[PDB]
Amino acid sequence: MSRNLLAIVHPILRNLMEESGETVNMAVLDQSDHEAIIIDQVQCTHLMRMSAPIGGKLPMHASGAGKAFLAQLSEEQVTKLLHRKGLHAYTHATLVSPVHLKEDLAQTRKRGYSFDDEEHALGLRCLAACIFDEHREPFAAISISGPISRITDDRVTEFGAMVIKAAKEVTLAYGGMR
Amino acid sequence: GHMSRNLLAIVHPILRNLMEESGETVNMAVLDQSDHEAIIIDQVQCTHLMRMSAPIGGKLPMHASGAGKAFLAQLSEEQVTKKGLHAYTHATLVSPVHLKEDLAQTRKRGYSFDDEEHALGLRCLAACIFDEHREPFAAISISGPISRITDDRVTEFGAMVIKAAKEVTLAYGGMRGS
Repeated sequence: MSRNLLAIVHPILRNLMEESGETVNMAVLDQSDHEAIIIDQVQCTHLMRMSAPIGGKLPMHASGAGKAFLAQLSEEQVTKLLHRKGLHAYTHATLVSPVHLKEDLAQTRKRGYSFDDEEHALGLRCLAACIFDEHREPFAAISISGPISRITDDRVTEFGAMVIKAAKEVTLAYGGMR
Repeated sequence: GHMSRNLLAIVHPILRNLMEESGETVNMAVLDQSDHEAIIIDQVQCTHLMRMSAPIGGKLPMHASGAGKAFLAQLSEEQVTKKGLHAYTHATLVSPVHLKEDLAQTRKRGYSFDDEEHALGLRCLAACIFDEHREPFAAISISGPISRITDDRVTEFGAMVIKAAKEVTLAYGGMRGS
């Protein structure tokens, strides 16, 4: 993430907010703890909504942005990170088993989006996809984050499609200007 | 009754203490006497990712919010009986029989209760604040997701907002015109 890049990304976020009806975030990876740090955001206008602050951190194993990044790493890499960092249980849905988490990451790669299903906070869902540089390194993720009351089970795939398309547009934007 | 920044400053700790105890966003709204609306004039947000975050200057509908119905409950049955009510949700009380019965109950329990009548997944509990002439001018509400404001919590939350509104009433009486 750059600055004239940040400037192109921003209207992509605004349009995604409008299209999804939910708050949208972009985050970069903390290489120390593998938390995702929120560096930009466009909130929706719903009274009830996701409103984490800029510079706020989303958990490695338990957020959309966290798991989107984690999904890009190898089996061993993730085995080592889990061995180090542990799997704090935020909620009763948090994936605190390595086999369960690893399965979820495999599925994340297969479908093109991560899905936080009240793993970070009760009532909270997020869908996220990474943004890639010329080395296929994930250098950013976009997430759509909102209440289970609106991000309903029948909408998850549709929401996943929307975040895929958004993350794609930024990857292409970076490709074009770099 | 008249709220100034100075008075908001004086009562702020009560709102902050209420956000802390309830873990939810606390709002203070005033009744516009000309246009019969409830206008948010202060707020202490909770730190949850997912929370209620209406803007300052935001309006909460009369028939369909905690603050609104807390104001309506202060009126005589004739005053309420005396034009089409918007349905925000399937739960919005648009039938005058139903509305009046809810206001009846509000007066008996000491607090209003918006149960997804304004927005799906949003609950609020509120009670009025009174000036030196015992006239209702403001209301304090606790507002948050049905995920956290669960059925086992509604009465307890009601009690918290009665006690808070009373403390605002007391503080106002002593600091009137500040």
